[PDB]
Amino acid sequence: CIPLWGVVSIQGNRSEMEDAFAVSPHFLKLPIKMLMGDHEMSPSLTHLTGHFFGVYDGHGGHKVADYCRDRLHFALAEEIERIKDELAGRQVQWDKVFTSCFLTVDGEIEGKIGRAVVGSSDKVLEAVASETVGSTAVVALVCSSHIVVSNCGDSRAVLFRGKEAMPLSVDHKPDREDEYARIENAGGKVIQWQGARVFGVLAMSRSIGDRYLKPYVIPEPEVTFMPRSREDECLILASDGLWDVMNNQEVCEIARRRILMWHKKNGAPPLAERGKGIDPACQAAADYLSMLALQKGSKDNISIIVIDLKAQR
Amino acid sequence: PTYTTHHLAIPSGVTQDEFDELKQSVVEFHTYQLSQNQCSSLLAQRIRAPNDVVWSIVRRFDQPQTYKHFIKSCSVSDNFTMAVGSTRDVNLISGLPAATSTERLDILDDDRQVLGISIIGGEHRLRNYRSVISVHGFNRDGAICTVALESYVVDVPEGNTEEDTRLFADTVVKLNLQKLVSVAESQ
Ligand SMILES: CC1=CC(=O)CC(C)(C)[C@@]1(O)/C=C/C(C)=C\C(=O)O
Ligand SMILES: [Cl-]
Ligand SMILES: [Cl-]
Ligand SMILES: [Cl-]
Ligand SMILES: [Cl-]
Ligand SMILES: [Cl-]
Ligand SMILES: [Cl-]
Ligand SMILES: [Mn+2]
Ligand SMILES: [Mn+2]
Ligand SMILES: [Mn+2]
Ligand SMILES: [Mn+2]
Repeated sequence: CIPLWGVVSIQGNRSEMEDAFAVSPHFLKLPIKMLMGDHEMSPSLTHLTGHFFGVYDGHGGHKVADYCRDRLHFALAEEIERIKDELAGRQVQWDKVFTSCFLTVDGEIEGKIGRAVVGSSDKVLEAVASETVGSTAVVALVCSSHIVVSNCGDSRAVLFRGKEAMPLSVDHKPDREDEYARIENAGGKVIQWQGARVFGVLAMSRSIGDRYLKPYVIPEPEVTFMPRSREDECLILASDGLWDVMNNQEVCEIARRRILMWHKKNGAPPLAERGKGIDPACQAAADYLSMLALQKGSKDNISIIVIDLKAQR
Repeated sequence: PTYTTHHLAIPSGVTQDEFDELKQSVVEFHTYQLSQNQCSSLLAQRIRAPNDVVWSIVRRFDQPQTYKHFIKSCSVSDNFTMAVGSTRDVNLISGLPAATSTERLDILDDDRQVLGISIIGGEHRLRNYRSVISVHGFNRDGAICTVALESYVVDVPEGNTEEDTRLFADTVVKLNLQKLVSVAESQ
């Protein structure tokens, strides 16, 4: 599994940059006992490398998104260290891991969880940003086995398989039927104030941070454990600065056509150097997707990670 | 000519014995003339700090960020004497149904510790918003606490109802009073 990705993250017409992203290739050594079950076929196969992608669309300030960029994947790695101590079910197992990981991060942002120190002493306990600051997070683990998506907010991950775009997450919007009921069963109110908004303020029902709207806006994520298929083309993570102006289906096809177009003109690149850094054809598609979003008129921050899932083209 | 009636109901967060005294300032300060398709509300917050340092924060018309939420930056107009008639340009943070706001300082009474501001422009759906904050000290067996009272009146925008507007406007004012607590008790 050689990771092929490209990224573009731009401020656009916004006065502040509050989108952030993180790519970490070869980050984790997922134990095979967490992906599939042995059958009749590789004794040497005991762990499997996972690559990390995350996009974080902050709101109210940048420090929560920046924190997610700098910390979320180490949080997740630690939670997978705790399950390496042992002591189907895999779907629920991943559900827990990412639920814990996002909850751990949310608490550190809020200042309710001590953050580790480098001098091996008392874990610093302090809020990372103000009360009104927050951030979406959509996160992808890709290994040769499976794709695992963990979503919290209205950033989105769309899988292009065959010819069908398949969103790997549902937007956490306040007018979504199940979220509307959940926010009232918590004592909160949703109103229509230039969009569905919790108490007329926040236009999303889930997030990282947003202390002042606990326990209405929660950091519990939707997690999807998806087996890979030979017909998978690409996986896209983005903030809504793209999706607000572009259809899931179209985004996914443009990405593919741009990757194909690149390989037609230049061929493949040296297999030795594939993997370390951005893939030119993935880069060229993220570059093309982002310029379309601007000229379609997106006035938001726009952040796109394009991931090519084909071994060969 | 109709008028707000907030003196008739003890607002959340105050004792009956405190309202006996507060009921007087409500009719004095927090009472508005009501135009059609408008609405109003009155909010109150007990602060464990002396009513002089509370007022000392509240009166800083040029540093609203200090005791209020949702402010990214606020700028006045160079030559500033903090006199009635002044104005301030606010930029809000992201993710709000608002982006800017022009505010004019209408009441500034250091003798009675009452602050009044009218919002006169910007990009947001609270047209004709006027607010009053009055600070009221108390003493109970040598324990000096402060009760702050904030009211507002605002036009109800097209599309929404009175209770949406109260629910949104109230939510922000409570939040802002809750921060003023934390800031005053910290000094
Ligand atoms: C945070 C915010 C959002 C809006 O939509 C309206 C406005 C921009 C005026 C405001 O600054 C509101 C300020 C309020 C309610 C009170 C105050 O300042 O005493
Ligand atoms: Cl902006
Ligand atoms: Cl910030
Ligand atoms: Cl678990
Ligand atoms: Cl609604
Ligand atoms: Cl195209
Ligand atoms: Cl090309
Ligand atoms: Mn944002
Ligand atoms: Mn939270
Ligand atoms: Mn949007
Ligand atoms: Mn956005």
